[PDB]
Amino acid sequence: SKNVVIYADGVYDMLHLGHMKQLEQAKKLFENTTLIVGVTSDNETKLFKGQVVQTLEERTETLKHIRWVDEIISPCPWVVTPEFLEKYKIDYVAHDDIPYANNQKEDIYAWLKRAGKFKATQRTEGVSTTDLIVRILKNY
Amino acid sequence: SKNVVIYADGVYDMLHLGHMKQLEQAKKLFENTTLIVGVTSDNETKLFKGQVVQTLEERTETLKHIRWVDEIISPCPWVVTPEFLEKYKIDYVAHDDIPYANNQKEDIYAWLKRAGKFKATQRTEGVSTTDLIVRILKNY
Ligand SMILES: C[N+](C)(C)CCOP(=O)([O-])OP(=O)(O)OC[C@H]1O[C@@H](n2ccc(N)nc2=O)[C@H](O)[C@@H]1O
Ligand SMILES: C[N+](C)(C)CCOP(=O)([O-])OP(=O)(O)OC[C@H]1O[C@@H](n2ccc(N)nc2=O)[C@H](O)[C@@H]1O
Repeated sequence: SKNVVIYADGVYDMLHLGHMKQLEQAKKLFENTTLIVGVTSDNETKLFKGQVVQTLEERTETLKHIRWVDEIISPCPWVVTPEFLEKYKIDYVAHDDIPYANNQKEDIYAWLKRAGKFKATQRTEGVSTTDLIVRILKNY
Repeated sequence: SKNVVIYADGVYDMLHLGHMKQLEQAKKLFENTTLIVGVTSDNETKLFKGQVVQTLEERTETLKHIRWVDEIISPCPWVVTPEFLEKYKIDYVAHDDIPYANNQKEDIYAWLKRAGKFKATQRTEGVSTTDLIVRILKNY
């Protein structure tokens, strides 16, 4: 079976079980794959989404320890472009199907879905690190 | 080159970059290895070391997402025994060389070092999750 290149981009801040299960999902979209993972720059993340906890260096080094990750682009661009897919020869982009707004686009993954190049992944809730301190705030 | 079986046991609570680098170290002790990772039971950990944050189920599922881990024993025994090595055909046990007391033994890894069956790993400090909330406690 031919090898399919999947691109999962994210902030991947303070990596937790939900991200791990997503990367596993992406990696496992086709029998034979290369999972490329893009990590967002500290500047852009703080500019578009909000406060990041770990630096690009820290978020990128952890991804290096995860079984499903084949290559990392660090830092990665914010909006996937068609020129970006040809450059890294990506066949599919993987992320959750919840639309992801920009400021000029409502979805940012829209064109990938219309082109067939979007493989939706699912989220794991309640397993975040912030959620675990909330759990620790049950011994006091 | 023959395959060497390495056994790294730990609590592995709230897995962080130090544990990842240790497991990478153990896995990479010999060109060809099987890394077995033992995870300590919730009861025993709370009984010998102290309060654990995540449950055995939670600590074990994360280890499943780490590139260097080949097999998991969950739960694992507290003190490595000679019968335990023959059972899982472990050639070497990996952990930091800091002696690890019991209540009746001063080191617990002592006999493995005297027998040559101990491969020391190094720690990574300052990268723990508790350390990262301390870092977050710099925006208020
Ligand atoms: C536009 N980008 C790509 C530059 C940034 C978008 O990336 P993000 O904002 O989705 O960042 P993120 O790190 O929260 O998500 C990374 C990946 O983990 C998945 N994720 C996140 C949290 C969670 N509980 N479960 C998951 O499966 C998200 O669906 C996403 O596919
Ligand atoms: C006697 N046991 C084996 C049952 C429990 C001993 O295991 P532990 O108490 O060392 O638990 P732990 O989870 O803190 O350590 C797991 C592994 O990660 C390594 N570790 C831990 C913290 C850190 N900053 N750097 C590391 O390299 C430790 O040396 C150990 O080799």
